[PDB]
Amino acid sequence: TPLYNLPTHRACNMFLESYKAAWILTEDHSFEDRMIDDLSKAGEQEEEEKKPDPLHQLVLHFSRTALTEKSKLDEDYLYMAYADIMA
Amino acid sequence: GVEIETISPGDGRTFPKKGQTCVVHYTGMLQNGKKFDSSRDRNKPFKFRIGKQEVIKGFEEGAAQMSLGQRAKLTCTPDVAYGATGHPGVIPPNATLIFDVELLNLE
Amino acid sequence: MDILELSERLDLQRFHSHTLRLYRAVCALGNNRVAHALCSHVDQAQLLHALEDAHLPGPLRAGYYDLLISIHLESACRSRRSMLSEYIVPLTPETRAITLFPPGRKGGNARRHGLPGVGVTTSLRPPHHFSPPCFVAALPAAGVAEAPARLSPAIPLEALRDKALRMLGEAVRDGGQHARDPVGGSVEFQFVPVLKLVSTLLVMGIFGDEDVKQILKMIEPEVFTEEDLEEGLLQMKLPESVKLQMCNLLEYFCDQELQHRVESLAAFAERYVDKLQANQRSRYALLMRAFTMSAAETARRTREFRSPPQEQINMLLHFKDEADEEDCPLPEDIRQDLQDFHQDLLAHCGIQLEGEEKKPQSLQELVSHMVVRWAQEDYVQSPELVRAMFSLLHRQYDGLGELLRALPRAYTISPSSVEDTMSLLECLGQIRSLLIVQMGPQEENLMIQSIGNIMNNKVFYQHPNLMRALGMHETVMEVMVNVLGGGETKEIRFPKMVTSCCRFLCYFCRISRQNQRSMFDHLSYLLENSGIGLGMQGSTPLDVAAASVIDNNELALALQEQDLEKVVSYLAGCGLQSCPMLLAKGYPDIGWNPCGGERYLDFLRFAVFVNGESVEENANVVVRLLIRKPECFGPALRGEGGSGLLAAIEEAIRISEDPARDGPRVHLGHAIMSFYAALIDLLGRCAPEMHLIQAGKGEALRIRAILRSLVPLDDLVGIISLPLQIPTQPKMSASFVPDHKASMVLFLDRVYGIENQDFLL
Amino acid sequence: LVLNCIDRLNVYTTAAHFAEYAGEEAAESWKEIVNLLSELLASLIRGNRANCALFSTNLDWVVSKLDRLEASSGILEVLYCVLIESPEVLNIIQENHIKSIISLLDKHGRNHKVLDVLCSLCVCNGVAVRSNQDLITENLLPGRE
Amino acid sequence: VLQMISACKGETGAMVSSTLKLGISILNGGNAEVQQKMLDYLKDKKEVGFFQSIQALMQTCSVLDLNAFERQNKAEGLGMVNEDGTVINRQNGEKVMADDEFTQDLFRFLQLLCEGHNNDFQNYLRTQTGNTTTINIIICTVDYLL
Repeated sequence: TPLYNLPTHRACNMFLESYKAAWILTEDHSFEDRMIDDLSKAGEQEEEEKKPDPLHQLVLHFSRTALTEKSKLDEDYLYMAYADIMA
Repeated sequence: GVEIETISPGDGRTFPKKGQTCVVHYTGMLQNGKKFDSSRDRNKPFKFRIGKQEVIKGFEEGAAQMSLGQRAKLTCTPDVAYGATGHPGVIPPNATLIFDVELLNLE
Repeated sequence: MDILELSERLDLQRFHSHTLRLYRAVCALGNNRVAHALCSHVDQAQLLHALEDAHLPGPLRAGYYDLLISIHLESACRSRRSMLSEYIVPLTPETRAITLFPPGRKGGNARRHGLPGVGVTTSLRPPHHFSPPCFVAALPAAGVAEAPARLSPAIPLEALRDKALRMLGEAVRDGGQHARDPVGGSVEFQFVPVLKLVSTLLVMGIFGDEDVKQILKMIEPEVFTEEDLEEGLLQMKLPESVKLQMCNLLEYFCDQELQHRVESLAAFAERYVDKLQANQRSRYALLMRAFTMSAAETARRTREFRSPPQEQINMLLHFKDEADEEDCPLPEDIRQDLQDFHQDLLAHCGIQLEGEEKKPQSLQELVSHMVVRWAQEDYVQSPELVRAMFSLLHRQYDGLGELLRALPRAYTISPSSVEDTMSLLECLGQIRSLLIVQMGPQEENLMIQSIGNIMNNKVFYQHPNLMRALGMHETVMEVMVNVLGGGETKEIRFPKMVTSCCRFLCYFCRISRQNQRSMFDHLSYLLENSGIGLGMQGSTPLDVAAASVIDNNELALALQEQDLEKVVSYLAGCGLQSCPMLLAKGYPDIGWNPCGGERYLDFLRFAVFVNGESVEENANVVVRLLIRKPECFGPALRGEGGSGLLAAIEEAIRISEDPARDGPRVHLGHAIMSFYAALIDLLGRCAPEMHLIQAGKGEALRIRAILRSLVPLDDLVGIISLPLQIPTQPKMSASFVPDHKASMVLFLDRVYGIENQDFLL
Repeated sequence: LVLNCIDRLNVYTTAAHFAEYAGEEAAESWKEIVNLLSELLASLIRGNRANCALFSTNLDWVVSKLDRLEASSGILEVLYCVLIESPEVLNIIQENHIKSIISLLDKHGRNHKVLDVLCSLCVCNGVAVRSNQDLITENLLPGRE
Repeated sequence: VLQMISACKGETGAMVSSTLKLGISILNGGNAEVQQKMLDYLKDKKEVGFFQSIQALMQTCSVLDLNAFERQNKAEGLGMVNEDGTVINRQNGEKVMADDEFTQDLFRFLQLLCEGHNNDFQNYLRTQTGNTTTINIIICTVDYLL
C-alpha cells in the first residue's frame, strides 16, 4: 500500500535521492592525473626570463591572493577544488 | 485662457466622441526650452480613451475641440496641468506644456 | 557642437563620458523612476542612432552601450540571473517528449552531443513584465498608497536583437578583413560593448533557434556544421576584455546545456518511476493471487508493508547492481534500460569509458583546447580573467561535481499547478530585488504586502524540499538581521515588520524536521542578536524560540550550554534593570522587568519538558545556572533578600484590587502573579523525571531536596485556599487566573509527593 | 588642532586683500599654505581605512568649506577619499549638501571631479540608496540649462 | 602553501584542512629540495605569525570528553521513529571527536616537515632567530599530549 497509490512527485524525489546515494561519486573517473599531465605538457606550442605557461599563472594568482590585505579571506571554492584535485 | 492655432489643411469632419478610443502622434516641446518627448521617435502612436481621466485635464480640454488630422499648438497652463509640484526629474515645476497633436486613427 | 568631433574639445569629451557614468550610476540597482526620467532625456531613437553609428569615439560608444544596458535590460537580467540555479520541471507531454536525443541519423552512441541551447527547454521562470514609457499620465493624488514600485521601460526586443545580430556580423566581417580603422579607435571599443550587449540578450532568452544556431556558427565555423572564409572569434588575437566576454558567453552556453541535461534526466526519472510503480502493482497483484506455499510470508509482509517508502525504494534500487551482486527483488528487464541510460549519460560527460590539431567535434573538448591555447600565449596580467578562465576550465572537467551540486535544487511540479508556482517565484524575486536595496518605509510596506499576499498560496503547506532548497529562509534571515542588527540602537528603527517575519519563521519551523533544525540554529543566532540589544516588544523572537521547541525530542538532548548561560544572564540583567520604557509609559519606577521576565520564563518552560519527559542533564544545568547567581528571579521580593513568597503574593493582591501606584492595560499585580506562576511551573517541570529513577541515583534526590528547601511548606496550600472571584460583574485579566491553581497542583504533585493528611486537606 | 588651525586661518572674509589684519609677508603665503595643508590632510586620510571612519564625524564643516573661492584645489579631494575609503558616512546627507555640491559645480566650471564625487555618492558598497538617487535626479537635473 | 597556511589564524574551517591535505600530498616521502626551499623562504621573509597561527590552530583541537559521549549515547538510544531521521540525527557518531582527521593530518604534516636528520628544522622550531618572538612548539605539543 505505501508503494503504489502514491503521487509521482514523491516517487521522482525518492528516485533522485536514491540515485544521489548510488554508484555515483565512487571515484570512478581518475581524471585528475590526466588533466595535470595534459596541462604541464604544453610548455610552448610555438615558443630565459619567460614564466612557464601552465601551472605557474595559477600558483602566482593564488600567492597574490594570499598576500592581499584586509585580514583573512573566505569562500573561494576554486582554490578548494584545485587543491583537492592536486592532492 | 488657452490659445489654439489650428492648421486648416488636413481635412477631417469627424469629432471624437465620448467613450471611444483614438490615437495621437504628438511631440513634446517645453516653453522657451527643449524637446522632452516625441511619439515619432518611438515609432508608436499613443492610444488613450476619452472621458476616463488618466491624462492631463488641461491636455484633455485642449484636445476636446479638435477634428481629425487638424494639428494645433495646445498650450497647457501650469496651474492645472502639473501644478506647483511637477514631475520630479523631467518637467520643471510651474512650466507650460506645448504639444502638436496629430490624428491618424482609422476608427 | 557635433558629437562626432573627437579630435578637439577633449575636456568636453571627458566631461560627457563622466556624465554618462553619472547617468548609469543613478539608474543602478532598480529605481525605475530614474529609469523613466533618463528615458525622457536619452530616448529610444537617440539610443538606436548611437548604436547604429560607427564613426563615434570609443569611450562615448562604451558609455552609451552601458547606459542602454543599465536602463532597459538590467532589472530583468538581474532577476533572471538570480534564479539561474533553480531547475523546476512540470508534468506535460512536452516534458515526456524531450530527452537526451542522440544523433541516431547515421550514428548512435558514438555521435555528437547536439548543439546546446537549441530551444524546446521547459522550466518555470516568471515573465519580465515590461511596460511602455509614457509622460502624459497624471500622477495619482494619494501619496504612494502601497504602490507596487514601477516597471522598466519597454523597447522592441526583436528589432534590437536583429540589430545586435547584424552588428556582430559586421564586426566579425571587419575583423576578418583586418581593417586598420576600428569602429571605436581600438579593438576593445569595437568588440567589448557589442559582446556585452549580445551576452545580456542571450541571458535574456529572447533568441529562438535559428539565431542561436547562427551565433554558434559564427563563434567557431569549424566544428559546428553538423546541422579561411568568415573566421571565428576564437582564431583571432584579441585583448583581455574580449576574452572575458567570450568566457562569460561560454559559461552561459554550458549552463544552458546543464539545464537541458537535468531536464532530460527528470523526464527519464518520471518514466522510470512510472514503470517501477507499474511493476510493483503487478508484483503485488501476483502475490495476492498466489500468497500460499511459502515460509517467508511474514517477512515479505513486513518488508513491503511495514517499512517507510524511502527504505523500500533504496532496497529496490541500490541493490540493482551493487557492483555485480544482484540480490534484488526486481526482474532483469528495466535493469538493461537503466544500464543503457547510465552508459549514455557517462558518454555524454567528459569520460572516454575506454582509456583512463585534432578536431574537437564537441563543446567540452573545444573549450579545453581553446583555454590551453590561451594559456600557451603570453602571461596574462589581469587576475580576474585568469580566475574566470580557470573556473571555466575546472567547470568543464568534472560533470559529477556540478551534477551533485545541481540535483538538490531539482523538483517536479504537478500539472495544472503552475500559477501558484509562478506567483511564489515572482514574490521571491521581488524579495531578493528589495533585499539588494537599502531599507526604508515604502520598501518595507511593499515587503509586508508581498509577504501577506504569499500566505494564501497552497504551496507552502506541502513540499518542504522547495524551501529546504533555494535558501529563501536564509534570504529572510539576512533581510531581518539587516533591519535589526548592524546599527547598535538602530534595532528600534522600522518596527511592525517583524510580526509577519516571525509568523513565517514559526510556520517554517512547524513544517518539517531538517528545516526545524536549520531554523533552530538560525533562531539561536537570532536570540543571541536580540539579547545583544535587549530585544523588542510585540512579536518578540523569544516567543518564536519558545514556539520552536514545543515538540522536538531531538534538539533539546543535544542542545548547547553557553546559550542557557547567556539566557539566564540576560534574565538577571533584566531583573536588575529599571524598565525605562515602563516609567515613561505612565508607571512607577520598579527595579524589575515584568514582560521580559515572563517571556524568558515562558521560553525556558518550553525548553525543558521536550515531549512530556524531563531531560536530567538540561534540568540540572539550568538549576545550577539559575541558583549560581543569587540575584535572580526577583532577589528583592522572592525571598532572597529577606522577604516571603506569601508576603509577596499578598502585596501583589493588595496592589491588584484598587491600584494606586500605577496610572493607566497591563498593571503590576497581574504581571507579578503571572511571573510567579511561570517560575513555579518551570520548577515543577524541572523535577527529575519520576520515582522510577530517583530510587537508584543520588543526584535526583539532591535536586529534590534543593527544590523542597527553596520554597517552604504551607504556602501552595495557602495560595490555593485563597478565595477566588464570583463563580459564573464582568471581569478581565486583573484578578486571579484559574490556570494558577493548575500550576500549583502540578508543582505539588511533581515535587512534594503525596501523603494522607496533606492529600485530604 | 589642524581643524582649529584651518578655522583660524579661514577667519578672513575673503582671504585675498584682508592681509592688513595680519600684516606684510602673509598675502603671498596664503594660497600656497592653504593648498599645502589641504594636500597634507589629503595624503593623511588616503590609504588608511580606520582614519577615514574616525574623521567621518563632521561632514557639514567640510561641505561648508568647499566653495571658499580659491579652495577648489584640494578640500574636495578629501571628501572624495572619505567617500571611497569609508562607505558608511553616506547616511546623513540631506538636501543641503546636494545643493552646495550643485552650486559648486555651477560656480567653479565644468570640473570632472565634481561629477566623479556625485557619481560615487549614490551607490554604496554593494547596496543602493533610493533617497540619495532620488535627491540627485531632482536637484542636479530638475530640467535643463 | 606556506602563505595560505599563514593567512588564516585560529579558524579551523575547510581552508586549513585543504592546505594541510595539499601539504601532505606534496611532502610525502620527505624531499630534501622542498624542505630546503621552505627553510630558505622562511629565513628570507622573516615573517612572524605562521608559528602563531599554527599554535593557535593546534590549541583549539578536540579531545575526548565524558558528557559529550553520554549525550551521543542518549541520542543513539533514540526512543522514537521519525521520517528517516536515524541517518540525519548523527554524522555516523562523530559528535564525540569531529576533529580526529584534521588533528592527524596536521601532526602528519609536522612529522613530514621535520623528518630529515639535517638538524636544521629542529633548532628553528625550538628557537627561531629571524623573528623577535619565540613560540616553542615542543612545549605546546607536550601540553596537548598531557
